[PDB]
Amino acid sequence: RIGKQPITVPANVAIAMEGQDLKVKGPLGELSITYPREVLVEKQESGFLRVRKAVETRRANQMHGLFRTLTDNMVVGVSKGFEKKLQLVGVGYRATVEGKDLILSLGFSHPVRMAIPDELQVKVEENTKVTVSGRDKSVVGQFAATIRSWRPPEPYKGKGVRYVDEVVRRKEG
RNA sequence: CGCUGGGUAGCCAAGUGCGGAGCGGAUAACUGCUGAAAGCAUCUAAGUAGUAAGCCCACCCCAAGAUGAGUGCUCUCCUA
Repeated sequence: RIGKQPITVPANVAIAMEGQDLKVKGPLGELSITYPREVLVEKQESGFLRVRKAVETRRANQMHGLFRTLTDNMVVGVSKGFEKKLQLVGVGYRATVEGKDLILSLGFSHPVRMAIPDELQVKVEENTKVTVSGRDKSVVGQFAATIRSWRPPEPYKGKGVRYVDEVVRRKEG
């Protein structure tokens, strides 16, 4: 299952294990997550962490696999980083950068002046598609959903803000 | 007011001014972000984001008999 899998820690990724807390030190940030009340972690003198249950119960079997893949997202998050590939479908849906902010002409009256945070490096390499880059997957997903929460792709319109190779329902009439 | 014609100050509107503000807080329906119990998944079981004329606060007034009777400033207790 999920919970029995060694944490693949790559090179130049320092593991810091503290009292009820994980402090990872990757080259692209230091993510910090408090341990659950029923999960105690063990290490075998290398780049392989193993979270372990502390009590025979159901909730430790919830946060065992949950906390397992969350620490996987910690180590892979601070080592390589996660990127989302949004795409503005259609004509006039242009997206560009204002230094600290990001502006989205989406067919409204005024283009949306949505502020990117400091932890995410976004890039517009072509005027439609926007690569939201970041360390942690949850912030990339929340801000990518926040940009997505203005114009979802309508089926008859066939034209909105969708991310790459995700199947979208379309209709003929 | 004998019946009429006008009218100051009052009162009144039909007249004249003003109000109904909030990237303030938490939510209901819903859309989600990572995401496990069934190595696939799923808005949730951990955490968390947008958001209702609805709830609360802010808004105007009364208001410590709020007996839980508040707080602050100031005055006065003399003669045998």
